[PDB]
Parts: sequence; C-alpha cells; structure tokens
Amino acid sequence: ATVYLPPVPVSKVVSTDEYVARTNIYYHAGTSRLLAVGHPYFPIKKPNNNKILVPKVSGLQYRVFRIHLPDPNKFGFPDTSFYNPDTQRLVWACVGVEVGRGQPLGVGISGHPLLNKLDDTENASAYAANAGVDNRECISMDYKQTQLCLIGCKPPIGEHWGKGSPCTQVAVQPGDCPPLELINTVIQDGDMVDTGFGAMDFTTLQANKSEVPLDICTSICKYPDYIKMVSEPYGDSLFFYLRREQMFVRHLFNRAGTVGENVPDDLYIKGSGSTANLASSNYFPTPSGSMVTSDAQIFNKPYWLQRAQGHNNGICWGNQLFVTVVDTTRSTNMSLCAAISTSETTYKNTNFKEYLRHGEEYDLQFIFQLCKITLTADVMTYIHSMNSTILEDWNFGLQPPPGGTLEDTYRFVTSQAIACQKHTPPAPKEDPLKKYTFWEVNLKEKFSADLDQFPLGRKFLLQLGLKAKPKFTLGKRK
Amino acid sequence: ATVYLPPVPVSKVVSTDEYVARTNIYYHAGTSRLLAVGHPYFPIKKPNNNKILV
Repeated sequence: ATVYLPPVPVSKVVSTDEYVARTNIYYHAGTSRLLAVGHPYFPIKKPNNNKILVPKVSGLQYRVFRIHLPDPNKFGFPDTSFYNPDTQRLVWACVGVEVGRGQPLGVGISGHPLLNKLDDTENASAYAANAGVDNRECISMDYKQTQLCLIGCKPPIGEHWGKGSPCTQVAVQPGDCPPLELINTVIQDGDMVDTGFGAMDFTTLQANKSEVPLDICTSICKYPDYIKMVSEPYGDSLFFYLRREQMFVRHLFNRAGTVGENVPDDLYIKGSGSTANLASSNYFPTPSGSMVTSDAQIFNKPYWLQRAQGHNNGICWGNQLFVTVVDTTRSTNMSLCAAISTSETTYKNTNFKEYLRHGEEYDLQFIFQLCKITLTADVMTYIHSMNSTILEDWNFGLQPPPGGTLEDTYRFVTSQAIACQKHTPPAPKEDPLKKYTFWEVNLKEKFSADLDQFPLGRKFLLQLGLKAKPKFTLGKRK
Repeated sequence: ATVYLPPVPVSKVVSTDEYVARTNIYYHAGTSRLLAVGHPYFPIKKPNNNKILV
C-alpha cells in the first residue's frame, strides 16, 4: 500500500485456494486412544479438602480438545524443499480425520435427589399437593440425544441466554423471572449442552439452586452458535459441523412452588370445590433421551476435510486445531460395587455400596497433507492487513533494533555493594493465558509419511488415487 | 536441534498377500446342522457328578 490497505478486499474476500498449492506429500498421525473415567453427576472431591479424586467427565457435555501441531518449517526435512524459503512458506492442511468411539452402546445417566416437582398435571391427580414447606422428589433422567462433532482452528462460538437482570422500568421483582439477554461465549471443555429448558446459565438463574441436577446447575448450558460462524467466510472458527439430535415428551408435570405470574382472572368461570382454585401455571414438559442405534453413529467413520465450510481447510494460522465432540449414545455408565465390610454375611444395602462411573473414550486419526502458501509482495501486503503476526512468526522483514550499550553492574563480582548495585533483577513475568480451558493434545512427531497401514489411510488411498488397498476390500455380493 | 527432521515414516510392513493367484478348481463342504438346546438363565449342572444336566 498505497493502494490502499488493500482495495477490494473488502468486498469479496480472496480465498486461500487460488494461491495455496497442495502437494502429493502426505504424513499420517493419530492418537493412542484417550480414556477418562469420571463421575458425570458431580466430581467427587475429598470434602475435608477441595481437590478432586474423581473428575467430571461426561458425553452429555462438550469434550473440547486444543490440538497443537508442529509446523513444517521447523523440520530438517527429508528434502521437501526445492525452492527458496522466502518465496513460499509451508503450512499443513488436514484432509481426513476419523473420530473413534471405544465405548459400547448404551446411554449415560444423570439425576437429582431433590428435582423440583410437585404433582402430575398431564392428566391430573392434583391442582397442588403443597404451597408451604417442601415438595421435591427423587427423579432421574438422561438428557436429550445429541451427537455432533465440529472442527475449527480458532475457538468455537456458543450462544446462551444469560441473566439480563430484573428491570425496574417494567415491573419485574425477584420472584418474577428477569428479562433475558443473550450473552454469547466461547465453547470450552466441561460445558453442558442444551437441556430443553432453553440453553442458559443456571448458576444465578436458580436460587433454590435445586430445581435441576448437580451437573447443569454448575455449568453454562449452550446451544451452538452456527449463525455467526457460518457468516465468517474464512471459517477459521469452524470449517466443519454436523448434528443429529432428538427428544420426546415423557410426561407433563408441574414444578414445585406457587405462581409468580399474573393471571387475568376473567378467562374462565369460577367453580365451587376443587374447581374454585387454580393450580400453579408453571407446567413444564419433562424431556427424556431417545433410542440408541448403530445407524445413528456419526463416529467411527471418517470425516473428510479435503473441502471445508471455510476458505480454511485446516490451514495453520496458529498451528492448532479445535475438535469438539459430543456423544451421548455410547456414553455408558457402568455400575459396580464394593462391600463396606465382610462383617455382614447377609444381604444388606448397608453392606454392598453401589457406585457409578462413566468411562469416556476418544481416538482421532488424522491424515495430513503438506501444503504451501506461495508469497509475492502483493500477497504479503494482503496477509499484513489480515494478521501481521503470521509474517513475524514465519520471520520476515523489516525489524529495528540496534540496540546497545552499557551495562552496569560492571566489576567485580558483588563486591559489597559497591558496585553498582541497583541491583535490580528482571522479569516477573506476566501473564495472559491463552490456555483457556481445554484437554491438551500435543502432536509434534506423531507424523509419519506412510498411510498404507493406518485404517483411515487405506480408505484415503482408495478414495484419492484409486489405489493401494493393499489387497483387497469387500464382498462380493455379499 | 530438531528432531523432527523427518525420518518419518511410521511405518510400513509387508502385505499379507500381493501374489495370490486364484486357481479355477473349487471344492464345497458343510456341516449338517449345529444345534444346541440349553437353559438360558443358568447352567444346570448335576452336583453329585460334575456334568451338565442342561
């Protein structure tokens, strides 16, 4: 520049598929399986202390991993360089991923010993059974079936309705629901999916703090904010998503507690008896999970990334991948027991102490394409306007210093002081993370160049070149 | 100093086959019917001997 920052773009934003050439050099990577054994309901901590002994792990929460990748320009190379390192720079493209489940078919389960529930109002049994002191019951559910996986390279955006706070312009008091304002935030590991009360916080909306389970009270519940993400052309925040979700209405119920609502008292006619009074108009549909089937598994089959939502196809502008997984369908909870004493020789429920765990597996197989971004002066100006940090990291002119001189604290040694001594010694240092809240997967040298002996690999050779297998695949008929 | 430095690859082992030439001679076999009729709730064993009753 000038002209001008550039032009044009904006408008029309140049794709990274017009000057970023693919190469036929392939490396292969994968993980060694991942296993995390939690307690979905709550983490089990030592209550004499504050540290976890069993974490919280669940498929009914987002499992969001921050994958850090090498860069090809760190290599000594096996000789993948035939040109000057300043006419081009190298970046990865990920062209296939399979995300495996090692968990059997069967659901996980959540519940609450005191879920806020009055009476049954699907078909009556009461108007109220209580409006004084207590009325909550032992009730469990498995939250709705959600399967989705989505892949990006910058952090995903979630939406949820946060607490818009009661206003005093229009009459809303405590004991009236607030106006609700949508407060959107990054999808991060440990966070709960939508429950079908809407996707909202429950940490400060809830004030009994015991309407719902131990798990969702203490999370933010979120719905994916597809909408802002698919409107970024580049799609660096995601360049792949899919979903399958469903839920059915188990039974209508009424919440524990009295109306806070204002009912116009002129939309009915008064009765006599039971029909004189009103129940609480705080009806809620009770939701419940769906039937699990092996034809609903979007997993253990490969998601290609040869093409992507974004201009991005896994192109490294940080050398990171974000992979978010939800699987509620193999999120088996396995039940077990240990006997408290062998002093009790009869069957007692004060003898054999039931315990639940959830075991969580994930494996990710990856095929990596080596790609290049060819740099001319004009290209370099576009990137500079785009994100300057990329140029510096690559290393590219024009840098000051010099620099110099003197220094201080001279001779001796100490020696007393003299001399100097100021002293004064440097670097706190401080501070931004940039962690933020993710299950760290380091890949740096799991990279390969054979892909005939990885299962993903074999299928990728089949798809790409129509060879090699190596001998044969399938049937026939069968 | 790094390491990596490709090499790379990991890894390449021999194909089970690549030179299996299928002869046009074929044979057939079979079993007559394999059957078993048990008890689905529990093995019924004879306690005096050690052998199944069902």
